[PDB]
Amino acid sequence: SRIEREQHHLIESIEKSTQYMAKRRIGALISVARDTGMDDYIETGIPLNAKISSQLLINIFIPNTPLHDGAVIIKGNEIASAASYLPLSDSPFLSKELGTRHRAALGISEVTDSITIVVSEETGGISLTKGGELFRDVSEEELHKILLKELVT
Ligand code: NA
Ligand code: NA
Repeated sequence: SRIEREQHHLIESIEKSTQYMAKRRIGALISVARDTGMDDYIETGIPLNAKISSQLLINIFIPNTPLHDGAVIIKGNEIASAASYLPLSDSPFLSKELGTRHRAALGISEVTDSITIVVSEETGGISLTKGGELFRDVSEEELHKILLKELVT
């Protein structure tokens, strides 16, 4: 069916783009909206309303480019916005070796049911946040299984 194919394409697009960016240590921050509206953070970014593709995600996060400075927010079947703000967690439990992208991913995860993916520009490690929890430096298998569980409904 249609939504099936879209959600699997979304997963593939996330997996391909973060693999590309992780090998090159390109920082990335991708938040996927679910039941909780994120329109109030979409409004802070540059509106794209674009089809989802691994290629567009990669191009967005290229450093020192107009769209890279913040978060991509995916809503339904579109890349809604780029360079968006996400709220920074105040948690002192988040390791000090992790940067602003991780703290923003943790922050949005505390106030929405979104699923947020981080690529670290320091390590290339991929992490995910959900419900105020951080899954740090996930494997490709782990990333795949989590995206399947959380994004295919
Ligand atoms: Na800690
Ligand atoms: Na954890």
